[PDB]
Amino acid sequence: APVVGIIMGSQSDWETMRHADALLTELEIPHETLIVTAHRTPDRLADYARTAAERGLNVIIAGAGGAAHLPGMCAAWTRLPVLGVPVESRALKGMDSLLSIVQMPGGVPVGTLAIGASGAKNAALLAASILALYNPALAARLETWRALQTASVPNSPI
Amino acid sequence: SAPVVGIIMGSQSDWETMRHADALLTELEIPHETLIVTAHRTPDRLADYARTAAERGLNVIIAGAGGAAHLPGMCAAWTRLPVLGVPVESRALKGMDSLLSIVQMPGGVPVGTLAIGASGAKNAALLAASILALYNPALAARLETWRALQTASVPNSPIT
Amino acid sequence: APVVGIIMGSQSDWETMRHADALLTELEIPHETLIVTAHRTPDRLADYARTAAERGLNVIIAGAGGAAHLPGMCAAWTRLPVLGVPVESRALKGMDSLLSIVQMPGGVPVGTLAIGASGAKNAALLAASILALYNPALAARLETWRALQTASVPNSPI
Amino acid sequence: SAPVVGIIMGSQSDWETMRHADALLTELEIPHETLIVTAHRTPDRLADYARTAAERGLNVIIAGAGGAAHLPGMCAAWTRLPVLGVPVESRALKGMDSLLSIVQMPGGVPVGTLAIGASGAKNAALLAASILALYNPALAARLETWRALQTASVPNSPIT
Amino acid sequence: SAPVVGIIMGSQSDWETMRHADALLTELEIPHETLIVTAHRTPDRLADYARTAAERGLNVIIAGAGGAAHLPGMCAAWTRLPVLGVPVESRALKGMDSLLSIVQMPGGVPVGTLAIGASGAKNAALLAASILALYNPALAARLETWRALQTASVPNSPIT
Amino acid sequence: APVVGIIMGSQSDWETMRHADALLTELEIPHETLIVTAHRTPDRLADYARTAAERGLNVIIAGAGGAAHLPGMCAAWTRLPVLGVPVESRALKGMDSLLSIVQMPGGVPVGTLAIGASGAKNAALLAASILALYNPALAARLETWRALQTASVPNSPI
Amino acid sequence: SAPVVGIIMGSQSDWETMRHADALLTELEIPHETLIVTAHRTPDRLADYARTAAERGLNVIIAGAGGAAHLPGMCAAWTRLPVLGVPVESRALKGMDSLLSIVQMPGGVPVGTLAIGASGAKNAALLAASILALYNPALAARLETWRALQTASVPNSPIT
Amino acid sequence: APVVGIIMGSQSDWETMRHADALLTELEIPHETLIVTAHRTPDRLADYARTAAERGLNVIIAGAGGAAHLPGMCAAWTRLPVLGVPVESRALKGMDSLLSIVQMPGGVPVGTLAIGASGAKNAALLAASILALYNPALAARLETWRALQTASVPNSPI
Repeated sequence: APVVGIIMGSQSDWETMRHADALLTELEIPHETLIVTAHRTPDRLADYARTAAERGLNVIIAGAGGAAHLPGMCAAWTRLPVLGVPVESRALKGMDSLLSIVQMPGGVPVGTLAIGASGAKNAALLAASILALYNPALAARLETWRALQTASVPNSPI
Repeated sequence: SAPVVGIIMGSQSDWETMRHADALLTELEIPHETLIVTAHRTPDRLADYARTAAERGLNVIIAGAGGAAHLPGMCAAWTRLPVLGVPVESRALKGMDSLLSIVQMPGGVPVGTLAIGASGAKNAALLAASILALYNPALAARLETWRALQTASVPNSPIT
Repeated sequence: APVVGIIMGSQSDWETMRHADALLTELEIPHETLIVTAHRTPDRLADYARTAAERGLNVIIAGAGGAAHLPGMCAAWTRLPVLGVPVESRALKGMDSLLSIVQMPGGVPVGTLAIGASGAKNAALLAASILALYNPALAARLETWRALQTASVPNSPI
Repeated sequence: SAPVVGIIMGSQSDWETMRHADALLTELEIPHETLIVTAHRTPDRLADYARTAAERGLNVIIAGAGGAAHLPGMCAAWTRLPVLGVPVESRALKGMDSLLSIVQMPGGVPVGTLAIGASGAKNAALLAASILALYNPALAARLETWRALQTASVPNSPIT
Repeated sequence: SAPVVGIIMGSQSDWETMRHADALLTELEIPHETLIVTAHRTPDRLADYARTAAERGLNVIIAGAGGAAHLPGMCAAWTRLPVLGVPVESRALKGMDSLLSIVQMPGGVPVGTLAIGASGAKNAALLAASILALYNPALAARLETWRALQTASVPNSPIT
Repeated sequence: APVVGIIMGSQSDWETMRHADALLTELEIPHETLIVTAHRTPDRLADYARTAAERGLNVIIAGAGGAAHLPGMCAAWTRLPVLGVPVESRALKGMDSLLSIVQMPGGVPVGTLAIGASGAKNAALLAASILALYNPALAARLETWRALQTASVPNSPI
Repeated sequence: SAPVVGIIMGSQSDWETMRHADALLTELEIPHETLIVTAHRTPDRLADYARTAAERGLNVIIAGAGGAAHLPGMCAAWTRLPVLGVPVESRALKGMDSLLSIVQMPGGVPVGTLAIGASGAKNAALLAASILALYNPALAARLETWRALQTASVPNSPIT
Repeated sequence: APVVGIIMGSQSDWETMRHADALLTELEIPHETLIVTAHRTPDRLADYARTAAERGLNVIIAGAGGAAHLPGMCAAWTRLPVLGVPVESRALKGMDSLLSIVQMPGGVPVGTLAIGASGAKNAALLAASILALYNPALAARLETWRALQTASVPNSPI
């Protein structure tokens, strides 16, 4: 049963959000990966977010670009931690994505990651760090992952 | 006297801006309602408001919000009515976050966006009036008079 | 007889504004699609805007980029609703387009849509939503269009 | 004493900025007129002003506006005279909307743009003077004297 | 009563912002510590704090900084715990430098970033609470009550 | 003898400044086109600007990108009108170019045109409009040029 | 007591910022001169100052300017000495024009750029001190002591 | 023995930082070129910076992109002058790089150069100008380098 949900507004976002999916798979974290759009399927979004906790989800990772409302509206309907990935937009390079996700008024948080692929990977890692607080086997796998990241850095450029 | 325009905003702090929309609709004698609806703290209230707007007889919705401003966009997701968005000026980013959060809607769900701040609130009311005037001759006459007086009221030179 | 006018400053804008044209055609809304430039044909613009209402136009959709003055000057000469599409510019990616269209001082409104193709499509949809207020057959077609948009969203990425 | 420069602005609020252009033309003894012309509220007034400027004997137009600042650009569309644009500082976006709305003219219709705010108004007057000085020897002499005094007036060190 | 959240900031000037995180953790009865740790002036203090956080029993770190804001990112480099970052508003660039310095972490080392300023500090505390509530039923109940009261406290219309 | 000088900091700027050169040629305005860099040939710049008037130049058009100082420093050394063209830079797309040219403190003006090719063309046109004030034959050719620009705009997109 | 650092600025208004560089050099007992040199109003003064700096015994130049800030860059064009640039905060664009005008030097002519405003002025002095300390042991000792006291002066927690 | 250290966070930065390496080689300045990342090898960074002076380094040139912390954290651990090169990032074109490097609060300086290749070249030149203060042979070679830069500028575009 999934403990993280990865959701995104459209197929075009998958180029970005696949990096989150891959990282959860590497760390062997059960998850579901779905399309949910705030603007085109608002009722789907409401149902998804409001039932997330009772379905056993622990963390939601949401990616969107442009006027990016998916993470914020997800957080409006759930008490679960919601992590937001600004997807790079064509004209404004994800600056619109970033501001529309991170600038949540007080009371309804979205933990926001970097624009683009880096943010998708880091949303998965941040989700893993949250789950590791109460899953010792995963905490060990995450320690190994971070140790390998550090150890594998070369000493000089090629 | 049933409302044909709804003015909605996320907070009392938004009223400082949205009051200009309210005043202009009153000036033009357009029946309206003015409410607080917040996308993030009352999302079910927003869904209900937007999805029943047409059946309640609303023709246009004017929505104002600042920061990560999601109220206009989520309103438009739930209604076929035209939704006009007013970016409310934010403290740190001067409404640039408000503007981009509102205007940059992906294709399929429009929000007609006006200027940051009081100017945008006034123009949202005027744009709503222009829409209503298409099928209300008396209002069309009031609006043309309003625009004509605006033009006639412009002085020819500045006061030193 | 056209009830929406789509106008743009140059042939290069057509790559963007064709999305508005296509959407009005899909919804079977009679329209005209023309080149009118604020800076190179200002008298053409004045004549077009000031006679729009008496020609039977209900809404004008205007696209321009850079120092984008076409929507604002159109609105100066007509009481019809004017919708503005910021066309993506080469250097500043339509940020100049966006600010020069949306930041109208109070008294003369332009309802502004997103930079680029999305904005062109949405200007046509917003025009349709305006016309639907007093055209029941169109209102039904627009409802169908929005219902299909919502219903056709897949549940997961490929 | 017929004007050779026209200073135009959209509103009385612009005068706080454009007064610096007016003062500098007066200092240099350049005959000018100072008027309010708004692109959006008096578009026919603007068309008439711009299209008759050359025949009225104007040589240069200095135009100031803020926000979606269209006055300089639309002026240039209707005249062959050089048009200089002053971006007036706006409240929310600090004149960045003013600047981009003025300077980013597509090829074919120029506006020579100066700095945001009072500095730009002063420099628009000085640039106009530089243009006129090309075919007015007395003014050329006054302008060179003005620039020379500017340079000579710079102190060698700051006051603590 | 041992702390499970650490709130850290680079300077006393940051406290004006970070106090909102501290207040909210107290409201929700979450044991925490509040400290000054600066990335640039006490880098060894930061390394020691971050690398011992987990063994000291901390579950979440909330870090605030402005300008070239490196404290959250360098904290995350030294710990496996979730690190939440609060961009503190800077004088010249209004926290845009703070925001980009914090949120734009390269892949491999996450910082969950909140809004510029007081809103972000409040939300960092709430996000930390949401994380802790996953494995603390009493806190989960307090947090749901908190969110429910927030929603219920929203008025239906503005005060004119 | 040249009455307009077109100067630029490097060969890479020519892709942009060639549009100014072409326009002056079309209008049959005698000009010179040169490389002068503020940062690498500062003494060349000082000599060029300070002798411009006595050499018979009427207007200088200066293009530069990045920290773009060429127009401003030219204006510091001459009483002639100086027109500045922000050249599009690789990273910041000429926003650095634009701000470093247009934001001249009061006392030393640079008339600034748009980023890129449009600005180069318009600097040449603005120079022509200045010269036309006291050259009737050129004024007529410029009127013809502007009339053709206006007249040649098509009525609809292809 | 001959100066080894020159602090230059375009205007008296810049002194509010550049005074912080002056104070720090004095604290560290580094002989210096503090002058007004403007790129646009005294370009020959600037050329002479920069091109004679090395022969006059200067080792480092600290230059501050705002807006279209050309003083640091043009200084570096005329000298082989290291030139450090301080972006002075501008009214409209908050020093973003100052920053980009200074830091974005094309390859071949460097300006080492510091933060917008007072922080940058202080750091320009400290960076100059770091450069001089490479070949002055007494100053190297004073600078290490200065940095050590900075670190030791950081409190462990904020004052509520 | 190296007197300048060039460090960067990853292999992808080498495309940029190679310009610094080439310039130091041209001026015959002994240097070392290494990978050190603030976020993935923070202990490596601490050791590198804190021992730099005693190893005989005089200047450190550090390049990083995105949330770019490498130069600032290097400066935190050394009294040596640290020069920072903002590497161009994919989405925000190095504006994030630039602000996260240059906006150091008072007390810990980083001398910042332009975004990208230009900044890498100039960091090497600025390092050379620092070293030239107390190395006469290098000072002469740097004078020659700058003289050739100035002298080799063509008089007109091709």
